[PDB]
Amino acid sequence: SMMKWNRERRRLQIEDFEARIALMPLLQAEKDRRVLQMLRENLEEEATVMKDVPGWKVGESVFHTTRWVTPMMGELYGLRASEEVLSATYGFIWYT
Amino acid sequence: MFMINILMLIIPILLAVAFLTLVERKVLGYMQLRKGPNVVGPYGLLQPIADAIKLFIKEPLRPATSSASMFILAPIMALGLALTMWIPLPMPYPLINMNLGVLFMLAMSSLAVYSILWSGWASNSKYALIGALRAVAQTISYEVTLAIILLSVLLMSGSFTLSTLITTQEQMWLILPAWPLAMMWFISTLAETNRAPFDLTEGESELVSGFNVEYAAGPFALFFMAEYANIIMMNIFTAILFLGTSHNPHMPELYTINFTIKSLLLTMSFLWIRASYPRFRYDQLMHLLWKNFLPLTLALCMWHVSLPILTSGIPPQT
Amino acid sequence: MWFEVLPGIAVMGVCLFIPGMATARIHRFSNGGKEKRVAHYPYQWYLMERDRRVSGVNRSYVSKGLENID
Amino acid sequence: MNLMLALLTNFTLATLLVIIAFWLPQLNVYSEKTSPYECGFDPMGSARLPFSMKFFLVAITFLLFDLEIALLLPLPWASQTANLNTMLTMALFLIILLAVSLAYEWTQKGLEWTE
Amino acid sequence: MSMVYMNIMMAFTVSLVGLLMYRSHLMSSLLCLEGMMLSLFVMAALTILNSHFTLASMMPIILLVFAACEAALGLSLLVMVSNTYGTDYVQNLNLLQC
Amino acid sequence: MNPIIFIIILLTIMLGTIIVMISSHWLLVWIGFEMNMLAIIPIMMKNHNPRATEASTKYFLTQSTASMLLMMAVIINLMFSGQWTVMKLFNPMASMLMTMALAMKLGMAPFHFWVPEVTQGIPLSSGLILLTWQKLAPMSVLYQIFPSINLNLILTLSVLSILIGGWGGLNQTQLRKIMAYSSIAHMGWMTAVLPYNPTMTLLNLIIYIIMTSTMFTMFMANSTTTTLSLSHTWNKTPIMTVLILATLLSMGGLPPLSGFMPKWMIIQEMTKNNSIILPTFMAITALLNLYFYMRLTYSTTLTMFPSTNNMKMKWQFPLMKKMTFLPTMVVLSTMMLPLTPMLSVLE
Amino acid sequence: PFFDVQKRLGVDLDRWMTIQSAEQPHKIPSRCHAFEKEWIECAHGIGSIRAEKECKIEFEDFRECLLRQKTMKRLHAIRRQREKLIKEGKYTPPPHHS
Amino acid sequence: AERVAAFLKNVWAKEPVLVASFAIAGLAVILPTLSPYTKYSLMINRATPYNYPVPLRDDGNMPDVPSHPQDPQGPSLEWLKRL
Amino acid sequence: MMLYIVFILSVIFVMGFVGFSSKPSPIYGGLGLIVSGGVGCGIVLNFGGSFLGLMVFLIYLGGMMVVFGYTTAMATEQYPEIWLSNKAVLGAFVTGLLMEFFMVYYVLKDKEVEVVFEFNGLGDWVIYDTGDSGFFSEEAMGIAALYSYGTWLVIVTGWSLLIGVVVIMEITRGN
Repeated sequence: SMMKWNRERRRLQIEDFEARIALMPLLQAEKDRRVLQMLRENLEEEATVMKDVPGWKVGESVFHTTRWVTPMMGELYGLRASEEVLSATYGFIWYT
Repeated sequence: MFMINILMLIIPILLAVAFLTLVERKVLGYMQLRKGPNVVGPYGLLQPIADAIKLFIKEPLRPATSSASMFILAPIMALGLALTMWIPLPMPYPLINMNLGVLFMLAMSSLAVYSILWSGWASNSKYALIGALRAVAQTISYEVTLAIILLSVLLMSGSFTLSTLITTQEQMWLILPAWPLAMMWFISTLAETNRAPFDLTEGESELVSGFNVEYAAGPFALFFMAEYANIIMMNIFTAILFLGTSHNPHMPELYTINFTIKSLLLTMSFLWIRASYPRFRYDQLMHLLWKNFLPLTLALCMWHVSLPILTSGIPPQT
Repeated sequence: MWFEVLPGIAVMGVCLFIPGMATARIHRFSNGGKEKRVAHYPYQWYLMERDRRVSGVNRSYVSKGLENID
Repeated sequence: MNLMLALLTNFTLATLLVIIAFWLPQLNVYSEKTSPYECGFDPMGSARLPFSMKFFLVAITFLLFDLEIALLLPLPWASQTANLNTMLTMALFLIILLAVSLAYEWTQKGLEWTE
Repeated sequence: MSMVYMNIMMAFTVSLVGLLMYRSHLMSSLLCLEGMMLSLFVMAALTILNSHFTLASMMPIILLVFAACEAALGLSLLVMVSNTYGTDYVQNLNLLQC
Repeated sequence: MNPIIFIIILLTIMLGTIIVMISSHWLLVWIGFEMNMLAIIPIMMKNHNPRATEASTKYFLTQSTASMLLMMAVIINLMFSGQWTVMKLFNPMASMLMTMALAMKLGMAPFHFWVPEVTQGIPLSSGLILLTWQKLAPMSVLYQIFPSINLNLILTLSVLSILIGGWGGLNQTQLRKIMAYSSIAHMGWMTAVLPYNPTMTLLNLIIYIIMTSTMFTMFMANSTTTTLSLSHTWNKTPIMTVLILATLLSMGGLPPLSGFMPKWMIIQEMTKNNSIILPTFMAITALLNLYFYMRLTYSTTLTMFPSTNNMKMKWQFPLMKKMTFLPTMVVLSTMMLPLTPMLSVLE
Repeated sequence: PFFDVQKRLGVDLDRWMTIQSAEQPHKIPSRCHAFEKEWIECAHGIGSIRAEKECKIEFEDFRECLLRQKTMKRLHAIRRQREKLIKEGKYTPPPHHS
Repeated sequence: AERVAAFLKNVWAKEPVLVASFAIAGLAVILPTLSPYTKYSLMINRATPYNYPVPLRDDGNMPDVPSHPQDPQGPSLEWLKRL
Repeated sequence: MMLYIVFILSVIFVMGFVGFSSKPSPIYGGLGLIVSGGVGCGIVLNFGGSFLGLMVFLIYLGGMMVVFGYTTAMATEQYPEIWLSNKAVLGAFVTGLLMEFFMVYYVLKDKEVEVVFEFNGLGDWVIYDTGDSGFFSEEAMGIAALYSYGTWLVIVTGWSLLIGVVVIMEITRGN
């Protein structure tokens, strides 16, 4: 009984993972827009905040390479409220 | 709304513990041709309240030459862990839904041994320390079989989520393909809870004083409540683990009624067993573990690692 | 007689029934009549957080169907 | 947050019951009242409980079996791999090696209490 | 680095100094020895989990397994010392080089 | 113990050292040290006496403290490099932690106090493993991380080891404590040449192991552990006294004996690097080693100490001890100088 | 490896957990996979002496991804000036930063 | 054999727990090497999609790779539905 | 204020270490090490390691540390035992706490402190990964690889544990 029921559960899991693969292109596409939008929302505020400091280059990278480097949590939410940062940092870990 | 849920889980646990003492005294009484409490309130329904008030208005003695800090910590540690082992249980929805719930219940039950060790250590009583070392030796020894047996069953379930055991047993109870593990799990819970015939701690006739000997009044009550909250929790675990209940998302209360009746029957089996058999010697319940169960449990652990593979019946991961 | 133990068993049974009834009814109360979403893996969290931002309100149990599409 | 709140409410209730279990009752303590129970007779000797070797071995034996259990816990997740032959060989290696340890203690009189 | 790494590395240094300054109890020195493993376990997991070094997630377990085994060895010697002099005091271990 | 268990434990000592050598992962190197420490305690606690238990607690406490320091180096290396490969360390702090951890395992000054006392409490057979075999695993790691070791740290530990080893041995009458301080002194030479030519580290290690193994075996043959106990050997096995003289002279570095080969080669490599003061100091200071080696020769070979009457009964029984490889080793430790250019095999 | 038995016998004992960029289960990448892939390729076969000089740029980026030292200093600079103009009131948070 | 009919019956009368332990342990090691269904265990594990099936760039000479998921080319899980 | 849970746990982690590192009587050294072991599980959980965090509670606390207290109770006896331990522990605690206070003070004020290494006071959350959409736990998937990738580790790790049983019986047999 367990053998047949477990094999059915594997067929169900494949069905649930197929649904994920059907949506990953859409979720991936809108993640990139969200991430790039938040970086430009920090580049603009960087220009206004850092304008009298001498030698500052707004949007200067910290890497020698020009390759795209995935930002860390700090770069994205550098200028944002605590509530929207806690969920983006400890939202999953603390969810029951 | 969550803080209300915690109270809806904590208060009824203590009440169930309160009336489990009445049920034990009456079930054993009838198995002994007696009646049991039937004077304090109709059918003894007020006996638990009389005992609770009695204990907490009684003198809380602690010997002067005894570590106060560890003397007080043990009842706190014992009762705090007893209630903590209830938050991940699905009934059918758990208060706190953990991805590793089965593994969280092993960890919490492995800290409860400290309450026994601290109880007899902070008493400066030679007899009390003897009980603690024996009680600790018994407790940790039978944890080995709990962990290995539990791992063996989870090789048919797929994960450590307590709610996935409900999905595993949707077609059939796990007791049918795992009755050898159910037999050894049930007795391992009797010895883990220090119940008969594994209760030499309470067996003063054995010339041994229990670690809960130098405790009176309320602090004795806290040790008692934790012990009886573990009996119910272990039997709740023994039901969710080997006697699965079908979960209908639209009528959750149907699950809870059946799941509660199974919990009571397994919890009333402890009273039944306590009334029928003599005690083990301390060395006989160590051989029962190190020479009978563990050789068999390791054999069955191997079988349940390869049985899902040779039958092509490996459970999912998610 | 033996049926004088049932009154004590009944009280114990009712006490053990409340924890599962309270949790089941409370979750539906706090989640718009549905089960509380379960998220054991980051993919489920991403969708749950997506539903919180695809709701106008800052709640994940408010589901917007085709009526919200263009 | 929910878990950190559940643990706090569990131990606060336990702590509250102890403080009201110590400060509510009427107390009157004298020298014989606050002595260890013993068994009704005066204590024999002024030394603590002597050490027992058999109790140390069982505790150590539990630890070494407990550690090997720490390696067997991830079996449910390991049986999801494509290399089942290697996983099955390694899982049965640990359990057998865990059984060989049990046999060694058994035959060398490690499990006996008949000092 | 990060604020957390300061305290974890600060916790290792505290236990190393504790392990190098014996008071009288050999048991107390072993506790500081097992405090050093705990900080190593936390530091190892922090680096591994943060960097998503997937195959290194088993190293902290291996570190924990062997350290516990050497903890068992340490207690065995501590026990045998007690049976000789009746106490785990370290000032009784001065027969050699004296 | 049971003979089969004794074999199992010995293979675990060897297995641990081999794992440290064939490994490419810092975790496996740490595991080999832990496995090595596990299997060595039972052979030290085999006679079951108070002194042996003390020699094990002191050995356990030092090595365990060294394993943790060696572990903190590995993790600090992981944080700054992100890999576990056994090569140079990518952070100065890890280098200092690992160098000292390996200095504690080897027993180099000022982390040297445990070597004399541990070797005195444990039987002769275990002392041979303690002073010869246990040196291999730490030397393998130093051989691989040497282009990350602070040059002043390793050289400072080398000079102090020669001084402490030479000075400490002058005031000894116990054979197990003379070999302990001698071991400290030779560790200085091996580490002093490590930054310049690591091949000479292996050469001095090989010759040291051969010479030390010859000494312990000849002490075990007559079951001698004190200077006076060894001074009776002329009246039981006179040949064994000549071999001790030949080996003790070699360990002193006196030509034409083999023990001069490593001292000779190290002085060459250090001189090539325009280092003249340090080799001269090391060479001159090594005369302290020769002095307390010479005293044993006076009391063993070159003079006849007072015997005892009961010795008249030992002449009737032969030597039944194994004395394994002793004919071979005592020839490698005394008659190999002409084969000096064979050291290139170690490259 | 002191004794390169693994290379002689063509056996992989512990080389699989040496670096982050190797084959991980389920093809899970690490945070700094790309940077390590550039530093290992730059320094391959040129010995460590040339690597410390002729691959310094690659190892600078890879170190930055591991510890984020230069990224946090810049963010610290942003949060200093930004907080400076909160009492010397000239800057106000935008609606999407609240 | 008598040592087979006397050793087996003697232990079965004095150590029944151990006899069952070695029987169950023995079957764990042996049956997987003989069971016909062990090969289906690997294929189900290898047919469960955890990662995204990253597409290939069609160079024009890959007739074995489907262009659309519903095309009749590529792996088929028909063996699993029957199973 | 809750966004600094890891740093707050790390402070309690250090203070617990100053508890048993000052070496009070072995009874309260274990209590200090138990408390810091639990907080150590708190830090690991908040970085996404649940199996590793739980393994601390199950093995380090319910295992190794239970044996320490078990042995301490019977293999050790208490002589004038108290935190008031001949002024060596009292002055060890203040030095440890005072050292921690200044370090925390200069990291929460200057947001940076240079002691051996360079430390940053922005917050432990600033280094976390942005996120993924994965249907599995990476830490769990990396430990289940022990039986697929780490055959060598299992062989030596299993052998060491087996020998540890053999070694301990020899040491403690006494003859």
